[PDB]
Order: sequence, then C-alpha cells, then structure tokens
Amino acid sequence: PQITLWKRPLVTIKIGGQLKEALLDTGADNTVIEEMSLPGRWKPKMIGGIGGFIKVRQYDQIIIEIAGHKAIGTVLVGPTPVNIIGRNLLTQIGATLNF
Amino acid sequence: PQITLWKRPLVTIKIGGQLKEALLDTGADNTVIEEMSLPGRWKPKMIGGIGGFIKVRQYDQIIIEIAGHKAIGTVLVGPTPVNIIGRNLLTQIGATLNF
Ligand SMILES: CC(C)CN(C[C@@H](O)[C@H](Cc1ccccc1)NC(=O)O[C@H]1CO[C@H]2OCC[C@H]21)S(=O)(=O)c1ccc2c(c1)OCO2
Ligand SMILES: [Cl-]
Ligand SMILES: [Cl-]
Ligand code: NA
Repeated sequence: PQITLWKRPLVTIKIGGQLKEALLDTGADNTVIEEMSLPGRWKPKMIGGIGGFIKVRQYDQIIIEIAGHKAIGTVLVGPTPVNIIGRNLLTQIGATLNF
Repeated sequence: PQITLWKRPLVTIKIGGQLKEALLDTGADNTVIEEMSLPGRWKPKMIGGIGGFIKVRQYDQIIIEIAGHKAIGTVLVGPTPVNIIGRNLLTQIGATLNF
C-alpha cells in the first residue's frame, strides 16, 4: 500500500498469537509493544524518547505479521503508550518514505 | 526521493536561516525541535512521548525548509532528544509510506 499521513499510520499486526494495532514509525529505531508475554529468553534494556526513558524487556528473533507481511526481529516489551513498529521491522517489509 | 529505513531518515532542514538535522518521523503527530529562537507569539502545549509528557512552546505559521521542500506550519520547541519532523509537515511535503 501507499499510506498517507493525514492520520496516524496504524496497522494491524499479529504477534505472539495476538492481533494488535500498531503505529508505523520511521522515527523509532526499535519496535516497542505494550506489556505482553512472549516466549524465550529476554534481557533488560532502557530506551529513551520525549519524556525520558522506560525499562523494557528485549526479546530476539520474534516473528511479527505486519499488515499481512511477515518479518522477524527484536521486539521490546514495556510500558509504551502506543505499540510502535520501528525501523528494524519496517526494513523487512520493504517500507520506504516517498516524496 | 524514496528513503529506505536501514539508517535513520535524517534530512537537512532550514529554519530561521540556519541549517539543522532532523528526523522524518511518521510516528510523530507534531514537529518538535530543540530550543531555538522563533518569531512571534507562542502558545502552550503538552506532548506525550514514550517516557511521559513534556511542555513545549507552540509557534504557528513558521517557514521551514525540509529536504529542499517548502513548508509553513506549526513548530513545537522544547527538550526533544532529536529534531523531529512530524505528520503536520510531512503532509505538506507530500510524504507517504509505501510497502
Ligand atoms: C522521539 C523519537 C526520536 C523516538 N520515538 C519515536 C516517535 O515516533 C514517538 C512514537 C510515540 C507515539 C505516541 C506516543 C509515544 C511515542 N513519537 C513521538 O514522541 O511523538 C511526539 C511528537 O508528536 C506527538 O505525537 C505522538 C507523541 C508526540 S520513541 O517512541 O521515543 C522511541 C521508539 C523506539 C525506540 C526508541 C524511542 O529508542 C529506541 O527504540
Ligand atoms: Cl532486529
Ligand atoms: Cl531495501
Ligand atoms: Na528469542
């Protein structure tokens, strides 16, 4: 698709068996999802934005379906106000910014 | 241009006759720049990011060049970690997300 930016670029994702809404976010290095369980190992991380930092759990090699496109990568889980698909997964579905 | 996302989508902006670097950020509703002087009156605004809320100064109808494209619109000034170009100006330069 071609997604305009008059409104937030929200899409449906599937992660850990669950359907969620998430923001396609070119300003995010990393993918950050609201608290949920995921399988496998994790390690703690701090990530920072407007407002400061939050502590997250870093899960590696997680499969995510993003508007019908499968990708794998690292997913951070923690108290983000919104689910964010960052560049680490946008690259894998071939997303570009065009103007 | 068609900008891929393997690296941060940083562009040159020009505001108040000065060049700065800024991040093209589809996850930002608003454009937020680091402290600088801008003409005119400002109004209060609170914006919520990953770590919580901050107060910013809202300046309307500011001339700003983005990657060589002319925009005139709202610029928020405050303690953002990076200059961010949000959807209010990404729409003005005709940007879309494509995959
Ligand atoms: C601030 C930029 C450099 C980084 N952020 C991504 C943004 O797209 C963020 C994504 C975001 C969106 C909504 C709520 C929280 C974060 N948007 C945001 O802060 O926008 C603010 C300005 O416009 C307003 O509209 C949205 C909130 C305001 S982020 O959420 O802090 C973030 C995401 C993933 C990360 C990261 C930081 O560090 C490493 O991986
Ligand atoms: Cl990754
Ligand atoms: Cl590519
Ligand atoms: Na893992």
